[PDB]
Amino acid sequence: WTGQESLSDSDPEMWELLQREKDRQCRGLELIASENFCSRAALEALGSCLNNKYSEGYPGKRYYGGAEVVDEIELLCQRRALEAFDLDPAQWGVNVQPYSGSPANLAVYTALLQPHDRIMGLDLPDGGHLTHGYMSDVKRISATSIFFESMPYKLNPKTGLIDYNQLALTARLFRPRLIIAGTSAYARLIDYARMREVCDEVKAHLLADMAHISGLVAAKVIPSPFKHADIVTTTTHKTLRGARSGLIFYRKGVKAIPYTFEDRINFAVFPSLQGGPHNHAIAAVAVALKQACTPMFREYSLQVLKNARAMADALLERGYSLVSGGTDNHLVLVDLRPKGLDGARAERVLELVSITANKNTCPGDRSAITPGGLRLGAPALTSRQFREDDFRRVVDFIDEGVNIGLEVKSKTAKLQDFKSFLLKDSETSQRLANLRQRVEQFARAFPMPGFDEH
Amino acid sequence: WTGQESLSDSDPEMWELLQREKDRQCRGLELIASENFCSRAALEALGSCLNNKYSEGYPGKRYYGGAEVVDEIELLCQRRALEAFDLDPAQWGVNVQPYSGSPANLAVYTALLQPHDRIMGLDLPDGGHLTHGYMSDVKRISATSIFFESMPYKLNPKTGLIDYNQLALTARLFRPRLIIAGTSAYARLIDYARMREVCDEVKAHLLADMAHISGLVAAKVIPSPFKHADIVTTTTHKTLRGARSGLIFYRKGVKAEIPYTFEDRINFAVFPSLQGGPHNHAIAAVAVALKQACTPMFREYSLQVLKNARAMADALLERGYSLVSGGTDNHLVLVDLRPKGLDGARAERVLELVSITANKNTCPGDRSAITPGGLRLGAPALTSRQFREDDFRRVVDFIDEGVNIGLEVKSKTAKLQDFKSFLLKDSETSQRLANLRQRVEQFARAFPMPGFDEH
Amino acid sequence: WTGQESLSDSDPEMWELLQREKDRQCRGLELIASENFCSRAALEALGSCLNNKYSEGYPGKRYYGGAEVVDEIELLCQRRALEAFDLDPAQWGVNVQPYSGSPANLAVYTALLQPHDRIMGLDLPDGGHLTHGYMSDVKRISATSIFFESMPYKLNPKTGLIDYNQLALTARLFRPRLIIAGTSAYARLIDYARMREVCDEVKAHLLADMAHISGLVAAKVIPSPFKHADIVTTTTHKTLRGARSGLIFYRKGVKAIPYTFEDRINFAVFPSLQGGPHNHAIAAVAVALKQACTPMFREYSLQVLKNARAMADALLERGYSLVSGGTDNHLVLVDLRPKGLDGARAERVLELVSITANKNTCPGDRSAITPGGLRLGAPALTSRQFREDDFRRVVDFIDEGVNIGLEVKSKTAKLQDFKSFLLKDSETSQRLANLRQRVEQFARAFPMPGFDEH
Amino acid sequence: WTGQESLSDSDPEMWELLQREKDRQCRGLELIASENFCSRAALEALGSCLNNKYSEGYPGKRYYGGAEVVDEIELLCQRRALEAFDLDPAQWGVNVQPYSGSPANLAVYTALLQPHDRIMGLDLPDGGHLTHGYMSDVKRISATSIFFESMPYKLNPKTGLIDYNQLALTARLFRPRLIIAGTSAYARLIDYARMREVCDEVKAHLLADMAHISGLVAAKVIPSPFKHADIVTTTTHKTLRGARSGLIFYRKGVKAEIPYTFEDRINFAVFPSLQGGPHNHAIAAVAVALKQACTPMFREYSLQVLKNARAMADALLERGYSLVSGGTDNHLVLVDLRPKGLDGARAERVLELVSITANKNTCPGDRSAITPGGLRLGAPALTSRQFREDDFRRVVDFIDEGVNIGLEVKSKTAKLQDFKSFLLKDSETSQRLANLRQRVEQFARAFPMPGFDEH
Ligand SMILES: [Cl-]
Ligand SMILES: [Cl-]
Ligand SMILES: [Cl-]
Ligand SMILES: [Cl-]
Repeated sequence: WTGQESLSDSDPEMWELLQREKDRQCRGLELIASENFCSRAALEALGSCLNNKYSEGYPGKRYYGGAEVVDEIELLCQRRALEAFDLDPAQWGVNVQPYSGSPANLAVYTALLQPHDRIMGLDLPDGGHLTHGYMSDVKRISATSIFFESMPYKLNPKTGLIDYNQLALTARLFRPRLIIAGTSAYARLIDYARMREVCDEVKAHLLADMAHISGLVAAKVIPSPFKHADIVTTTTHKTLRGARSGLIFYRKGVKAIPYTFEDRINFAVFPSLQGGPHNHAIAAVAVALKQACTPMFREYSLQVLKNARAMADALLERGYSLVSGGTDNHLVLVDLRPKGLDGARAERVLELVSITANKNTCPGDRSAITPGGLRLGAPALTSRQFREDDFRRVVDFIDEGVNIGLEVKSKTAKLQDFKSFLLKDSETSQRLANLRQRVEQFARAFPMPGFDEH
Repeated sequence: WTGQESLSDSDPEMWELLQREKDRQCRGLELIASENFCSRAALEALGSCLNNKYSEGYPGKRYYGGAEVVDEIELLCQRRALEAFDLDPAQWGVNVQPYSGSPANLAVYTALLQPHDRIMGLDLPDGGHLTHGYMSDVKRISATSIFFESMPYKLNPKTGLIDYNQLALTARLFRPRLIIAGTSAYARLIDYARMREVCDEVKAHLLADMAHISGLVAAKVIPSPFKHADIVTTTTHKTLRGARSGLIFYRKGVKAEIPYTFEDRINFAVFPSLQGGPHNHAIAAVAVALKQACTPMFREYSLQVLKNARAMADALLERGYSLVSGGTDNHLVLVDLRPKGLDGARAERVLELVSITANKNTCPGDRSAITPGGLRLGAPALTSRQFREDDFRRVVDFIDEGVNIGLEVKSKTAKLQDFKSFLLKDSETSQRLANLRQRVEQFARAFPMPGFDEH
Repeated sequence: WTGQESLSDSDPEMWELLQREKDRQCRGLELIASENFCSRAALEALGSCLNNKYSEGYPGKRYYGGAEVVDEIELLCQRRALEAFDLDPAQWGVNVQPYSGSPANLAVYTALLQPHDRIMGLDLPDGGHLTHGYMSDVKRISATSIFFESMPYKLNPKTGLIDYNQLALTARLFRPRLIIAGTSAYARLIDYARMREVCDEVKAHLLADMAHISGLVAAKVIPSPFKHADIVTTTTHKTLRGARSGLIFYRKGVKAIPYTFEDRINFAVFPSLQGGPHNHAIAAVAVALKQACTPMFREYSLQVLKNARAMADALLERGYSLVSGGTDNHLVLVDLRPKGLDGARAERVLELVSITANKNTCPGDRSAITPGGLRLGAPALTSRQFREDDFRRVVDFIDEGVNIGLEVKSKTAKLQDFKSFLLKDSETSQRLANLRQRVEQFARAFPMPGFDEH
Repeated sequence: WTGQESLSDSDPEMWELLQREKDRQCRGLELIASENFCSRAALEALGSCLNNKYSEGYPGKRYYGGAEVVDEIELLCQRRALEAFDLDPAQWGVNVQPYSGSPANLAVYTALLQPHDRIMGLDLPDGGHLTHGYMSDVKRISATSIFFESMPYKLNPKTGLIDYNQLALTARLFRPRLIIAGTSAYARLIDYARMREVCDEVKAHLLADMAHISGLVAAKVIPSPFKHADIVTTTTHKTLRGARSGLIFYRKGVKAEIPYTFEDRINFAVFPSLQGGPHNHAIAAVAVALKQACTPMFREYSLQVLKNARAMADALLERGYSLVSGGTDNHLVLVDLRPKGLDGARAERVLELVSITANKNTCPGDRSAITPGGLRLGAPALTSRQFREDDFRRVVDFIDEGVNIGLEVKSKTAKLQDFKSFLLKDSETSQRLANLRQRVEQFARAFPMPGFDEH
């Protein structure tokens, strides 16, 4: 044993599973708005010898020695992160050590707030994320609502947009210390200027969680939250198309009276919350951040917006309802209730024909078992060089699946009868098998980033 | 742009940096007890298309669809995790989603305890970890000391061992809800049975943090904490020689009928309470390493780790060095440099300049954290490069030369900053370091190195 | 020394001060809505040998022995408390050990809530009490907002009433565990039925803090909060006209599923929060509770309502504005801004002519230094057998003081110039001295409960 | 109805109950160390028109008006409070508004500490008070253990004294922000200087809860805790012989320039944080009692309290009784009945049936709280009735008879419930108790009694 044997030689069982997942990604239409396909260059840095280095601390302030190369990689990732978003190093710093997006948010809360301090974020069924302080009527679900006190702001159910007026009213009474401007399922742009006004009035910090839109912000195809936010967190996957990791952007310099974010943010990441950094992920992120500075990436992000708009119009022209009427970013929210179907049924039918989407709560749903919506995303297929006409062909495949689900629904009662009818009824299976073959044959023809077999 | 270009072609600046780190790992004597060299097979799974899949939830209970392959990989990693430690699936479950060791411990605290509940762990200067509840006299350092109430237990400075008597005394007064059995700088075995007795008396859960010794436990070369602990956390790197990730083991079944209620709370704390999407590429890399830990090869490796640590301990004693607790029973050695006339901060800097990486360590008794009087040395990393006993005796020879160079510089300098600058400024000293570095690097480059050839 | 010497013989310095305070109470017009004059019978029980008994625990469950007489007194106080409010002993219990009203509320929070649990109460400038969870924008002021998380509900600024709609909206988002229905400066009745609906929807307990109106509730001259509340707290002074102490009423029996308030409420009072009971206060309360069961007390409470209505109409007929337009209880809220004066100036002028009231925040005040209102109360002077015509004569004296303050205001700049002008200007002093003599000569003619000289 | 009717005329049921309690206090031997008999002068101020005045705030800084007389009374009570304990107004301030001793301690915690801050006090079975942070193994009892984090320190069972060594050991690990020096069942003096040394080392505030001994401190018959403590709380009843209320003393001025920041935080915690309107009738009654504590009469009383406690201690030792810590230095005596063959719960019930009120007390070593092995006896109450040494020797004679009656009943009964019923059922036993009660009540009625004549 030398430790230099290949995976295919030493673990055939695992190598086979890697190839099955690689084939599943190539043969299907990936429409989940949070997925993307990472480049081979970043994956090569992710599976590197940088996994073997413990570098607790920060560049120039390490606990162990022998960090001369790791220091340059982390400093390079910091520079490339500031360059990717056109930030002045005198006004902004960045922490590149968060393991993921959720650790990045919890580090910001730990740095700036005492336990049980108050935060406000968009409610989960309204498009927010779990780490924005989600708790039910019975249980504290997210740790952000356990160690801190959260109260959500909601959507205007008539416009499908954030109710900035009700947010301002409740913020005066709740007196939050930090407000989160960021979404996971929201097809419109956030009025960061209005969020800044609410934060300035109640004297709260403005955290921008741009995880879903970070790539579009880097390519300057949508307004940047850095103009108004005190803290900016993001994932490095999603629309940034990198390895799974997290980033924290914080203001530094003079506030009015200097800013005090830097020492607190860094101390919260380490030694408060995390252990040894994952230098292999940090390097893979630095690879992806460099790609985000090229004209290629701006062209890709522009195509993401165009492909999402094309998918929205193609759905409208076939008589589908869209939450908020349309889209201004990378995703679309489809209300299937006017068509007589729900998201739980559509998600299962589309999955059986190699089309991956996720059900989504719509403004008006009182049942979480069968949400009335569906969330569709452009960034993944756009990375396979999909164009507007390609996404209209995707809408054609989706409509076939929806129509099949409508006929299965009229022949079944509850959701369990619906799911089994798709597998048992040999007439529906043959119809699903034919649609799947046309989907997979169409999807396989496009290129795929990364390695060839895994 | 296809995303299929190589790193060397598309990002030469990063490709050069990866190669310099690979050269640094090959040419140096890595003696930090926390490190190991991961196999190429695990690294290939780490940098794969599994990075592209969101699979929030657990096998069979996923938020999104298209997780049929990911469900198999996570279930396979769970099966291999129980096999590697010889656990009965009817009595033990495992969660393979923690991002690292620190998230694994934090997930256990949030699962079992309310905010401000009481925790006891070994004090940090005594050999505990940050995530075991470290506070200073002026500030709460670890988040485990912010969201929860911690009180440390200490070593007996006479013997260098954990004072189990004083632990039982203070646990009766403090009444902790959870006691942590686990260390980062400790050369002896933990009396898990005595820890169990104390936990049973005060009705506390026993958490075993075996991150440093998990590889030795898998090879069954030291007693297993699974015989006494309620919860077992570990890193997947360190002595398990895998990719960086974490694991949580928990009992299930009948407790006394009276059942164990760990499974649902542990899994819920990881997701959706604390973490987001799992890192399936890391999970697969862990599954590869766990398979390797079941082979006879890994048992010979862990046995060699113990032999190499004992040989390094004996060779240090032959040269008039003193060891905390007088020796070692595991993978590391704690050296007390105070009788020799040097400190840990000075020796650490001298050894680093000759490509010998170690870390200074606090000794039982002192309190100066700027100039600790000790040094921590580990065997797992070099043993993975097929070092043997005679090779580690050779390593002590180089260390002995470095300590003597540091002793000469100490008598010519006053402060620590003057000591560090003298190693770079003095031309005679820099020449003695350069020749020692060349002999060290020539010695280290001859041994094999796991992973890829150039990155 | 035997310990049987009188106060006048052993401490002449203290006996003189007791007589000065007794004279000050007889010669002035006491209009503070929270004051009253306790009967001699209750004061005789208050200064009794019951001060000498430690009786930690509850009747039949004491820590020490020799509590046979104290057990009967506490049990008698419990019975008389239930009889004073017409409560079924099978549906209600009472704890008579709280030292005051504020300890009674904190005991309820400690019994029913974990630390940092959420409560809602009427905001302090809107008429609520400090113990209802008051915190400013800079500091947590009340301990109820330190150990627990409070968010206030407010008044509708246009009607001067509680905004029950905004309360229902914010309660759904804040998710409180306990809502407080009770006021310290509010001239209208509380819609306890609507409060019960809001509590039933968000699954919160309804606490009624009837300290100001407890006497009126016992005499059945206003609706009782016991029909809708889960917990009822009150002071024993104020309109109950007893010694200073507190009471906690709690539901017992079957809820739907038995109630679990009794064991938790009692345990919170002792041994959690308080030490040895004050048996001298408990007996003085039992004396006052017996008086509240007589037709005399119902006649007194009816006169309190009539005297407050008479003071309101007399103020209206002289061109004064009243918050919420009038009154339905024992107090009136006077808005002095339409008359060109504030509460800080009126309070000082009235105090100089032996008329005691307190300034009060009005709906619309942005300055707490000079509140625009004044709180006037009927229960104190009604205990001296004041009638409707007597209170109209009180309004005559107040109007003279207000008119004097208006002339001093036009001759001064800030509040400090106003206060000194009343003492320095020998023309204003002579005018204040003449009004004071007419006030004191009028007030001295009425009887006074309690002892004759102290 | 004028409100000027007497209690005997308007409420005969309550007037009869007051007279029965007055007769019970006159005819019994009150030996509960917590009690005293308040003078008539203080009781007259307690039941006065000061009950009618709302004066939220502090002198000069009141919410309402018409407080010119109330301001003088509160300021006079503050002046007399500093005079009674010989304090310099430049170095010490006092707050006279706490409703009782427990609110006084809670106000200090909320003033100086954040929620969940750490507190150390003497454990309840060891002689501490509930408000010092008492928890059980199953529940948080005191609110000081709910809003704050408490860990007890214990007695040395060998000597019955506070283990100052173990306190210093555990305080270094626990790191409390405040340490409480004060007891409810402790017969020896507290080494406040040693407590100060421990607080200085861990940077904690020293709170002296002198509620039981405040009268002895005012008369300067025992060392004063004001020489070492940062904050001093006390009840105004107990040995101060006043009405039931509380006091908070705090240092002011220069700490090391570095000033003391206690005054504004202490006053703010009392109002508006915790309490509402002050009880001015109680404040005036306290002011009367504080004036009495400055006279030579009160010094002779406190000296007689010490002599009477020593005489009761010597008389108990003459009759083969054992005392916790071997004696007493203050106002109370702790008797260990375990060598005598009885327990505290049985003796307490027998003594109560013959008009001798005491309370059972936990002894150092045992854990049965249902049947404690000890008894707490106090001298202040009977000393206020002009008892002398020979009178307390007579009191021990009655106690000795009761303990022997309880011993005979113990050999005829099995359980505690059978023991209690046998004292009422057995005709021979009830007759022996009735004759002992008549001799006790005849002895007690002959002594004077402070307060009013009939209520
Ligand atoms: Cl997402
Ligand atoms: Cl480590
Ligand atoms: Cl009030
Ligand atoms: Cl006591």
